[PDB]
Amino acid sequence: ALFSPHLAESALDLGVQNGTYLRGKLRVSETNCFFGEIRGQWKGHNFERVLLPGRTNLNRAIHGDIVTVELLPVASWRPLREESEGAALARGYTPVGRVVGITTMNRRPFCGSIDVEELNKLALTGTVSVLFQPKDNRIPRIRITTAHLGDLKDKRLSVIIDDWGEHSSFPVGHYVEVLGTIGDKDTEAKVILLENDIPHYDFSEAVYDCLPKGEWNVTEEELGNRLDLRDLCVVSVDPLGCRDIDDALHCRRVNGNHLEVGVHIADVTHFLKEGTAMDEEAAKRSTSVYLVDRRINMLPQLLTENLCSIVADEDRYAFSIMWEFDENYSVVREFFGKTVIRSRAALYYGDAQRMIDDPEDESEAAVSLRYLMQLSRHFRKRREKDGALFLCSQEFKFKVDNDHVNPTDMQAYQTFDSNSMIEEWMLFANAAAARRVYASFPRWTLLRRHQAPAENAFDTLNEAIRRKIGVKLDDTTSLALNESLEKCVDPSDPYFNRLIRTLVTRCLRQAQYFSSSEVSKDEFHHFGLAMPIYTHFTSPIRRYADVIVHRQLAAALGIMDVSEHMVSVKMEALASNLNYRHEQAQKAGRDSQNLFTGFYLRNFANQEIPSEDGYVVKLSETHVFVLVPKYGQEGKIAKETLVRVPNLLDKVKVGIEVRASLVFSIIGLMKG
RNA sequence: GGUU
Ligand SMILES: O=c1ccn([C@@H]2O[C@H](COP(=O)(O)O)[C@@H](O)[C@H]2O)c(=O)[nH]1
Ligand SMILES: [Mg+2]
Ligand SMILES: [Mg+2]
Repeated sequence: ALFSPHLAESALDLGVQNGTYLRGKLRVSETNCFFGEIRGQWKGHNFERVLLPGRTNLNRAIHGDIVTVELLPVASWRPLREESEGAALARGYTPVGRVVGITTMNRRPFCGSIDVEELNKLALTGTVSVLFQPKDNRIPRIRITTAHLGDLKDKRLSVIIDDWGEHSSFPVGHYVEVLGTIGDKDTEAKVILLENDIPHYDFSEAVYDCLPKGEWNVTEEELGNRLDLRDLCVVSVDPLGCRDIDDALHCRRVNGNHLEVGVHIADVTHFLKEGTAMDEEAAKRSTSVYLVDRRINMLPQLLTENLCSIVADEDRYAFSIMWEFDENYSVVREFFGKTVIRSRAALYYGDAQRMIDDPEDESEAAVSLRYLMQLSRHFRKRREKDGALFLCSQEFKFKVDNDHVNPTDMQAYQTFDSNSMIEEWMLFANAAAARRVYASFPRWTLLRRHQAPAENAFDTLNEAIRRKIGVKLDDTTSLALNESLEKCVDPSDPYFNRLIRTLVTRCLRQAQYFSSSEVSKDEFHHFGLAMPIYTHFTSPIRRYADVIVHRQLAAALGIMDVSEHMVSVKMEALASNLNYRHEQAQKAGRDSQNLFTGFYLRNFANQEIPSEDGYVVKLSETHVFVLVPKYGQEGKIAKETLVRVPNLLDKVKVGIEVRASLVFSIIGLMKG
C-alpha cells in the first residue's frame, strides 16, 4: 500500500546479470535521510551513478544495503538545475531509479535515543510501541516496543531493524543493548566508537606476548647493523602532551657550505613482525584513532609511548632518511638506512618557535632548528610554485578538569612556523620513500594518490564567489586552483579567504592508498599536494600504511627479504582496509569534536550566550545551513521561519540558544 | 587535502 512489493532473488539475481536491473551499494545523504544513490559501472550505460530520490524510490532500503535498482524512464531523469539515455546524459541529466530488491546482510545495530517527540507526546502501564532515533542521520527512525519506557527514556540504546512492511512509514526493530545514559562522557564515546565500527577492546594476551620481555636495551648485534647517530644533536617537535614521538630531526654544516639533514622515524618494524598476533591486530585497526577525551592506539602502550617512541635522553632505534644539500638547497646526496639515535629534547612547537626566534640562544638545537626552518621555507615556496593546495581546517582544544562536568574552555589549536617546518620535512621524507620504494617494486608499492575533483564540483560555490567578489575557482590544474584561491579575497571581510579555503576541502575527492599496479604512473598523481608520487612513511606507530612502507623500503635496500606485498589480491585488500579504517577514524575524531562542543555550550544552559558572526554555507529546498567559525558548529535553520532566505556565502549574525538541544537563528530575518 |  505505501511501497511497491519487493522482488524475489529468482528475478532479482537474473535481472542484474540480464541488465534489466542495476546493482550497487546504497549511499544515503548525511543531510537528507530519504535521498540516496548507487555508484558503480554497468554494461551498456555511460553513467557512473544512479539517484534514488524519495521514500518510494528507496523502497525501505537502509544505508550500506546492496540494492537492485530499476531505471526510471529517461523522461523522469533529474536535470542539471521518450528520449535516449545518451541524449539525456548529453544535456547534463542524472539517471534516476527505484529500488526493486535487497541483498541480505549483517546490518549493524544503531546507537541512539528514543525520539524526544514521543516522550513529550506521552505522560505508564503495559507494553508500548515507540519511535527510536538513530544517531546516524542517514538512518530513518525505527519503531521499537518496550514495557519499560521509563527506564529507557534517558538511555543510549543499540537497535536492530527487523523488517519494514509494505504499509509502514517506518521500519520495525528492537533494542539489543543499553549502552548507558545520554550525555555521559563514557557512553557518548562508546556511541562514537560503535557508530564508526572502531575496534577498541584491550589487546589480547597473544598481542602482549609479541612485546619484548624484560629490561629493554640497544644490543651490540643491532648496533653493528646500524649507522650510530647518537653523537648528533637530534630533536623532536610535537603538540603538547605528546608521549608518542614518531619522528626526530637533525641538521648540521658538512663539507664547507653544505647542510646535512636526517629525518629519523621510529623503527616500528624492528619490534613488529609480520604474521604475529600484534601485526594481525595492527593491520585490522590500521590506524590509531584519536578522540577528544581518549585514544585507541594501533600498537600496545609499551611500544607506542616507550620503546618505539623517540624519547628524549634515551637510545632508540630508527629508520632514517638523510640528505646533503648544496648552497641552492638542491640535494647532492641521499641515504636510506637503519640508525641508533638519542634525542636531546622532545620539544613542543611553541618551544621550537621561541628557540628559533630568540637571539640569545646559540645552542646546537636552536641552530639546527633555524637551519631546518630555512630549508623548509624553501620547500614551501617550491610547493606553491608546483601548485600545491594550501587549505584550512579547524581543530579545538577542550580544557577538561576533574572537578567540572563540562569542559571549562574551548580554543583553536595554536600554530607556529615550526608546524609548517615539520610538515615540509615529513612531506619531503614521505615523497623520497615513495620514489625509492617504487624504483624497486613497480608492481606492488604501497602509495597514496588523490584524484582531481569530480566534474562540476565547484559550480555551486563559484556561482556565489563570482556574485560576491567577481572571481571564480579554476580546478583545471592544482596550480590554477591554488592561484585562483589566492585571488578569493573580500576587501571588507578578512575571514572570507579562510572560509573559502575551508569550503574547498568539501569539494575534493578523498585521497586513497593503493598498490602501484592498480593504475598507470600518471594516475599516481596527488592533486592536493601537486606531486607525481606520494606515500606515508613517517608515522608507523599510529598508521599501518607506514609499517608496510618501512617493510618495502628495507626489502628495496636488501637489508630485509621480500614478502607475498607480492600477492595481487592481498596488496589490493591491504590498501582497501587502510582506506576504510582511515575514513572511520576521521569520522570518529570529528564526531568527538562535535560532542565536546555540545558539552561546552551546556555551560550556558538556559542562559544567554552572546551572538557571533556566521556564514550561509549550504542551501537545500527546506533549510539554510550556517557555519559559526568561532565554535566550528554548523546550524540548520528552516526557510519557513525567515522573512527572506539569505544568499549563499552571506555573512550573517547568528543567534545561538541552549534549550539538551542547540537552537540556531539569524538575529535579523526571524519571523515574529 | 595535508602535517604532527
Ligand atoms: O590524526 C591525528 C594524529 C595525531 N594527533 C596528535 O598529534 C600528536 C603527535 O603525535 P602522533 O600521534 O602524530 O605520533 C599526538 O600526540 C596527537 O595529539 C591527533 O590528534 N590526530
Ligand atoms: Mg612525532
Ligand atoms: Mg607521527
